[PDB]
Amino acid sequence: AYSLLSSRNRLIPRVEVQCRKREWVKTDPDSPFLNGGREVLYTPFTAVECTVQPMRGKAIRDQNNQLMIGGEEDYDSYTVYSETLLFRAREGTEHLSDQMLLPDSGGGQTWFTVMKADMYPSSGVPRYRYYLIAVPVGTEGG
Amino acid sequence: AYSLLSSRNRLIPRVEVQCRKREWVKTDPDSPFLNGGREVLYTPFTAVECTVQPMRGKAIRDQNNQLMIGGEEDYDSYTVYSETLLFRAREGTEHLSDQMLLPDSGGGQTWFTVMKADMYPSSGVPRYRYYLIAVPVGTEGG
Amino acid sequence: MTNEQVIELVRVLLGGITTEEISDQTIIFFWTKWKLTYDLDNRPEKIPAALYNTVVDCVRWLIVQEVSSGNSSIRERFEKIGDETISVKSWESWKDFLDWLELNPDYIDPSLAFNSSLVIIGGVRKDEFFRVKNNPNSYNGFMEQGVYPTPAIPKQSAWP
Amino acid sequence: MTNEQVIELVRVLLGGITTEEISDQTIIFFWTKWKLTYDLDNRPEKIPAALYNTVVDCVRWLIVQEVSSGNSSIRERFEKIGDETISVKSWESWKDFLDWLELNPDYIDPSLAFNSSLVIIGGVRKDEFFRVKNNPNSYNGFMEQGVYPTPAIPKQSAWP
Amino acid sequence: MTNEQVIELVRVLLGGITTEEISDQTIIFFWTKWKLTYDLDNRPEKIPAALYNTVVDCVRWLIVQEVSSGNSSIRERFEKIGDETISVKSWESWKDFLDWLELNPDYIDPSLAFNSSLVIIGGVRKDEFFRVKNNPNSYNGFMEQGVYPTPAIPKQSAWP
Amino acid sequence: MTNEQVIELVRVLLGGITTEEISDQTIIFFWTKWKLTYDLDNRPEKIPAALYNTVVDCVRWLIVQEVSSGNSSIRERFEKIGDETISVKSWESWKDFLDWLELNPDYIDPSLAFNSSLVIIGGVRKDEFFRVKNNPNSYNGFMEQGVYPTPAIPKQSAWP
Repeated sequence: AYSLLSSRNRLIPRVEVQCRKREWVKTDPDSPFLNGGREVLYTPFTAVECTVQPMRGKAIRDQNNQLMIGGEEDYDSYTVYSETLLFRAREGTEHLSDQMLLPDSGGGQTWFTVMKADMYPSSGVPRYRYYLIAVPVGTEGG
Repeated sequence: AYSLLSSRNRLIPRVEVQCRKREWVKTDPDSPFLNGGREVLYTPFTAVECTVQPMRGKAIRDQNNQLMIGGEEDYDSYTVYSETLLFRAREGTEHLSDQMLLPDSGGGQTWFTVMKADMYPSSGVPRYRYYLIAVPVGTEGG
Repeated sequence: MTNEQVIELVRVLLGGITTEEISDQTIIFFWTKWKLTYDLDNRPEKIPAALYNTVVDCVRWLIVQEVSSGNSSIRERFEKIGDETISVKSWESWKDFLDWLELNPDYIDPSLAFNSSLVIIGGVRKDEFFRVKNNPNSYNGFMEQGVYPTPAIPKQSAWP
Repeated sequence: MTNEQVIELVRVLLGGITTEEISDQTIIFFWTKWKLTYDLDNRPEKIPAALYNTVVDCVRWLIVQEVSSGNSSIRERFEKIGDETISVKSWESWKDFLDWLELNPDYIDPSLAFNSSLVIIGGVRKDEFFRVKNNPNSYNGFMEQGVYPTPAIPKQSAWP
Repeated sequence: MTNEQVIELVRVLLGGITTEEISDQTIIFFWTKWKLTYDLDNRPEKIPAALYNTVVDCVRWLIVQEVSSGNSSIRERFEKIGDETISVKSWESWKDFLDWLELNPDYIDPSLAFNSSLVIIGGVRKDEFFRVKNNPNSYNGFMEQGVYPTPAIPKQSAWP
Repeated sequence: MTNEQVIELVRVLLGGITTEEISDQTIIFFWTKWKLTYDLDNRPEKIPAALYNTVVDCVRWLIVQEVSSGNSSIRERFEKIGDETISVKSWESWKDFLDWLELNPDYIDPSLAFNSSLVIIGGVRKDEFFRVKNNPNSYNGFMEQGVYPTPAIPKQSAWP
C-alpha cells in the first residue's frame, strides 16, 4: 500500500483555509411552494492544509474582468489540492455545496463554491483535488 | 519555503516599465445617470522589473493589422512577468483596470490594458503573470 | 539507580530518542540483565559499568530493528496517486555510531577508567616480579631437568 | 562560571546555534556532569578544562541528534503538489568538525597548555633521573640475582 | 590599536566582508580574547601577533557558521512556482583559505618574523654550547656512574 | 614612485583590470604598507622590491574577494522567466596565476636579481672561508675539549 503519499509533505509549503457548510430552509407560512422564502444556514470550519493555483490558459471565459452590455463584470477561479473532504450538493436533500474563502484579483477576499471533486477510492490515501468558481459579486451563490 | 524564487534573477535581463492607475467620475450636474460625462483620473507609477513577450501562434485574431470593411485596423498584445502587483477592475466601485506603456509593431508606444492576472496565494513568493491587450488606436480604452 | 532514571538518562544520551523507536520495556529488559549479573544492590561500584553496557545493548537492539523489516533493504521510493509525487533515498548510520560509542565510553560516564593499561613491560616492577616468582604454579627456565631429574635443579619457583 | 554564562558562551562558540537545534537544558546537563567530577567550586583551576569538555560533549549530542531521526539516512527529496516542485540532495558536517575541534582546543580557551609534551627523552634530566632511581618499587638491571640470591647484588634501587 | 580600527582593518583584509556575514560584535569578542592574554596595553610588541590570531579566529568562526545551518549539507536546489525555474549548485572554499592563510602570515603583517628558525644544528655556536653546558639541570654522557658512584666522575655539567 | 603611477602600473600589469574588480583605495592600502616598512623615500633601492610585493598582495586580495561571496561556491546557473533561458557552468583561475607570478618576478621588474644563488658550495672561496673562520661566535672541530679543558686546544676560532 501507499506509504509516502499517506503523510504530509515536507518540501512544498501548504496553508489552511476557511470554509462553511450550507443548507436551505423554507420561510413563507402560506406559500404552497418548496422554495418559499429560501434561506441558507451556515456552519464554519477549516481545511487542514491546502494548495491554491490559478487557471493555466488565457481563454476568453477564464479572463478576470469581462465586458458585458452592462459593465465590466468580474470572474475568478482556482484549482485546489487538499486533505480535507468537501462535498457538493445532493438532490432530493436540503444540503448545498461547500464554500471556502480565498483571495481574488481585485485585492479583496471572496467565497468560492466547490464545483468538481476528485477522489481515488481504490488507492486509500486521503488526497483530493477541487475546482472552484468565485461567487457572483453582490450575492451568496446558489 | 521557497528560497531561490524569492530573490531577483541574475541571468536573464529584466526591465522596468511605466504604468498608471485609473478611476472615473461623473461630471454632468443635471443628468440623472451614473455615467454622466464620464472622466478618468490617472496616477502614474512604475513596475520594479518585468519581462515582455509576444503571442506564440499565428491565429487570425492575433495578427497585427486586420482587414475590416473600413480599413486596415491595428491590434497588439503581450504576456508579461512581473514582481509588482497590478489590479483589474472591480464592480460596484469607481476603479478601472491598470495600464502600462510598451512598444508596438508600428514603431511607436501605446498603452496596454491588464485583462488577466495570475497569482499563487499558497506559495508566498511575489511573482505574477499578466496578459495585456493594446488600447484601440485613437482612444483611451474602457 | 532506580528503574525510572535509567530510561530518562538513556533517552538524553541517545539524543532524545522517541518512545515508538525504542520502548521503555526493552530498556528495562537490558537494564535488568546486567543488574543480576553485577548485583548492583550488593556492590554499587559497577554503576558506570552497568550503565555503559545497557546503552550499548540498546543500540544493538536498534540496529536489529531496522533489519527484520523493509527499512534495511530498500534504497528508493516513488509515490504517485495523481499529481502528488514523492521520491526519497538508519541501518547504516547506527552501525558506525556503535563503533564510535565503543571507542568513547567517557561520553556515558567519565569514571570508567578507560584507556589506562595499553602498554605493559615486564620485569620493571617489584610488585609484579614477586607475584610471578612466588606463584606456586609458575614454571620458569631454571627448572630444566633434562634427561632425568637431579637434585641440583630447583622444583619450585620461589627462592628458599 | 555561573549557570547562565555557559549557555551564552557555548552558543557563541558554536556559531550562534539556536534553541531548537540544542536546548539550554541539555547544555546544563553536560555542564553539571563535569562540575561534580571536577569540583569547580573547590578548585577554580579546572575552569578551562571543564569548559572544553562541555562543548565537545554538546557536539557529540548534536551528531547523535541527526541519528535517531530521518535526517541522517536520507539524501534526496522531491515534493510536487501541482506547479510547486522542490528538490534538494548536517550529520557528516558535524563529524569532521568534532575531529577538527579536538585538534584545536585553543579556540575554546588558550590557557589549556595544549601541545607541550610531545617528545620525551629519558636520562637527560636530574629531576627525572632521581625520581625513577629513588622509587622503592623500581626494578632495574643491577638486580639480576641469577640462579639464587647473593649479597653481592643490591635489593634496592636507591644508592645508600 | 583601538576598538574601532580592528573592524576596519579586518574587513579590508577579508576582501570587504559584509556586516551580516560577520557582525562587529564577534570581531570584538575574539579581539578582546587576545588582548587580555597578551596585555597589549602593557607591552605593544604583540600588536602583529594579536592581530594575526584575531583574523584566524574570525575565519574559524566563519567556517562553523556554514555548519550548524543548511548551507553546508546541500549541493542542489530547484525552484518552480510556475514558469520561473532556478537551479544552482562557502564551506569548502573557507577551508583551504584558512590553510593558505596559516602559511602566509606576511599578508597580515610583514613584521611577524615568520620562517626564520627552520634548520637547527647543535654544537656550532658558542652561545648555545655554553647555555647547555652551564645549565645546572643538564645530564650528559660524562656522568656515567656505573654500578656505584665514584669520586672520579663529575656530578655537575659545568667545568670548574 | 608617486601615488598616481602605482595604480596606472598595476592595472596595466593585471591586464587592464577595472575599478569595480579592484578599487584604487585598496591598491593604495597595500602600497602604503610596503612604503613605511621599506622607507622608500629614505632608500630608493627598494622600488622594485616594494612594487613586486604590492602586486602580489593585490592578487591575494582578489582571491579572497571571490571568497566571502557567492561566486566561489557556485558552479551552475539556470534562469527561465519565460522564453528566455540562460545556463552557464575566477577563484580557481586566480590561484595558479599567483603561483605562476611568484615564479616569474621579471614580469614586474627585471632588476630583481631573481634566481642567482641556487647552488652554494662551502670552502671554495677565501671570502667565505675567512668570514666563518674569524667569527668570534664560531665553534669548529678543533675545540674538542673532551673530559676537562686543557691548554693544548684553542678556545678561539681565528688563528693568532
